[PDB]
Amino acid sequence: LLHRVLVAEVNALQGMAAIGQRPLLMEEISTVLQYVVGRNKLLQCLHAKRHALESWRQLVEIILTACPQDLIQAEDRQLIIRDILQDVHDKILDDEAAQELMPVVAGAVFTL
Amino acid sequence: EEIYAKFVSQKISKTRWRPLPPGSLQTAETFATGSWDNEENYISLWSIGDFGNLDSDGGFEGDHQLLCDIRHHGDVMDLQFFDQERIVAASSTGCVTVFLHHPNNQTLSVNQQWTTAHYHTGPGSPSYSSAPCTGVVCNNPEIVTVGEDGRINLFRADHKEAVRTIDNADSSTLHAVTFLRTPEILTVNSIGQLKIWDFRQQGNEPSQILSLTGDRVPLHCVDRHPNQQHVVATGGQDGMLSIWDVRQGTMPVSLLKAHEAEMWEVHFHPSNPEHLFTCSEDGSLWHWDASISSWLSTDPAKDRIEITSLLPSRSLSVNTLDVLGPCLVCGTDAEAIYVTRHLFS
Amino acid sequence: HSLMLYHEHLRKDLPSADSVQYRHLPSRGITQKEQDGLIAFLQLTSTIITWSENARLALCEHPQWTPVVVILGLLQCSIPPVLKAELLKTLAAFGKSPEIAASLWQSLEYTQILQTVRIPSQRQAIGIEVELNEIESRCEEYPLTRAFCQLISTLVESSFPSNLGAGLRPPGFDPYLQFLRDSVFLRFRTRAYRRAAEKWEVAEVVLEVFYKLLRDYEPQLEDF
Amino acid sequence: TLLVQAGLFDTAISLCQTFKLPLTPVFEGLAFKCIKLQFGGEAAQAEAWAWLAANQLSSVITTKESSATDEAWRLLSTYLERYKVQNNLYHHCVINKLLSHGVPLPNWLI
Repeated sequence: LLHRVLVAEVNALQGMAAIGQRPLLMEEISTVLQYVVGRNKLLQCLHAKRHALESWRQLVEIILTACPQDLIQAEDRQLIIRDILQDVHDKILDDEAAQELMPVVAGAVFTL
Repeated sequence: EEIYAKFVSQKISKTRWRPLPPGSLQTAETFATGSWDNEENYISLWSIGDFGNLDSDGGFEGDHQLLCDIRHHGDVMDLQFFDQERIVAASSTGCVTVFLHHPNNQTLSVNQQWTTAHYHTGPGSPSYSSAPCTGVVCNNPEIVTVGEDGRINLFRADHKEAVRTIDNADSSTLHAVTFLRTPEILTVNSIGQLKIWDFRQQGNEPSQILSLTGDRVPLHCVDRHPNQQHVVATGGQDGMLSIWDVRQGTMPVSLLKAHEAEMWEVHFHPSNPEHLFTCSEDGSLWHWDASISSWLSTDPAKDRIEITSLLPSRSLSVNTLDVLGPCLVCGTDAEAIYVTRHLFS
Repeated sequence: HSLMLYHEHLRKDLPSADSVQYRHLPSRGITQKEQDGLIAFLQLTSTIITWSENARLALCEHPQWTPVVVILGLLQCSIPPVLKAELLKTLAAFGKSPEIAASLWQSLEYTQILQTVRIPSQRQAIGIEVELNEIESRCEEYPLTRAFCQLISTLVESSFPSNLGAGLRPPGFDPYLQFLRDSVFLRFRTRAYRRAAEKWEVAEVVLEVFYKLLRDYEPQLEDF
Repeated sequence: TLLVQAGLFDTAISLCQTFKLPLTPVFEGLAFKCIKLQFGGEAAQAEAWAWLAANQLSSVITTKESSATDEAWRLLSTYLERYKVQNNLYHHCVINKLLSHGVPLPNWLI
């Protein structure tokens, strides 16, 4: 749709000058479309990382809320939660870390 | 579904549907009929009654309503629409008449008339004798007709005279006629032959002849497949149905028994032409389904034609039928008409 | 020059009506040796222009060969439907270049090889709507209509002018779709066929045109 | 005929002037480039500047409403006003070339 719309304007520009600039207008349409393919990869990656973290959080919280207390003892259950908390924190205390994950991460740290 | 019979207190020789507007989505709403063997014969326009409704006071408005009439002269031997307001009819008087409907008035009128289109001759004076005009076929703005005089005429809906006449195209009666192509027609006769004529040829003699083998079965009716200009169907004096490919010798390709009598009309379905319909002096009306085009198989014990009597009884003679979309109509000597809105339910 | 000479001769024996008496045999009909030689050269031409862009342009541009006008002119003449089919295939290979196609659409509409402009006094149609129903539907073989469907099948992908037929009729495509739908397609199961395969060879080249016409059309509010 | 196909029309006219040749193919071929433009998508309008700039139109400032289709009509008008000595043949040629392609005649050409 974006390609159809930008090409429609590069048809609507009725002039001298536009019809000398038309190659460069199609070339700048090519960089805009490549950036938008990048934007579409970014949104699908930020979905997939977050959907995986939500699936992982769902698995951890069933191990904690629904499995019997006589299948993970009072010390190993504590070590597992102490270690999971420290690993779940560092991946969000690093400054490259995607902010879309923070509502899942704090949502896990609360249950932990 | 069930079939809505109506007495009209005249014998019906012919029935025809009003042609639908090209690219409409209507069913066949209106039909025309012609009558025979009265003290007074007529041509009439009818609507199909609406079986879908009752209003508060409980009246049955579902009758096949008469829109308008006009009186004829002679018997209505054959009948066809010419456009969406005009009709053409033949006569026992040898007359051919074009009529016009008036939707703003609900009346019929004459539009043009050829009072001496068909006539028998005699030795040396123009005291002509009446020859029944037997069949009519239209190719607007052009028209063709046949009769007991063995004459073929070509007429026009802008011209008063004949455009061409061919006297004695047979020494016997010619019964029916159809267009293979716009200058090229086919006729049937008292001998059991199909004669083909080209109005481009400057002689009066036939361009081709077909027949049965030797023994004479008069051929009363003819039609030609809507999307095969070479496939023809004819009906006999015996109740046989003959399918022909006019390119492949002198004989029919397929020969079927359809009635215990004289078969008065045969028609291919105008949109579904692997379907066929026939009526007769045996008092029955039939549908035929066959879905090479199945009509041209030389072994109907391998390839199918599956065959249905549309009337639940035998009446006095069924002279005529017409079929348009899901609608079918027929006309009889029992002073009656039969109609359905649906043939596929 | 041979195509121009056949056009020049065939268009001159035309039957002036008053001449009703004993003609001899017209010793000006193309014999099979020239027909099958013209078919071989049309098929050579059609292969060359099917591939080379340069060879479509540098034949259509030629002011003394003018091949589109000569070929459409021969298609109006009483030549056999097989020679008309290889002439139509030569146009179907020319019509790949969109400059050729845009001029060919106007030239087809002007030459009435399908009659889009049906006159109110006229009984017989003219063009391929007669030749299909009055020649191919006698032979039980369909080379002319299949070559016409193939001509339209190129000329949809090089596109059609929106003003096609303007001033002569309402503008647009549907008169060609009426022929392909209501005279070819709805009539492909009725017809008889000497080639039991050609019942399907006709179905391929019509459903291809309908597929292209629905592939590239996107609905807009003006359609309504 | 080659210069006319390239669209080098004023050098084709200069060659017709050094060899007495008729300008009729120049007027028909320029009209046929105008017909290709009048039904032309935007590539045929990008193609047009490259031959319009060869026909020395350098005295027109590029106002931003100047359609390539109509500088070709303007060049054809200028040639039909520049070459007056035989002007029947060159109007007859251009109009026959437009009408054989169904193109309505410009208000200035009539």
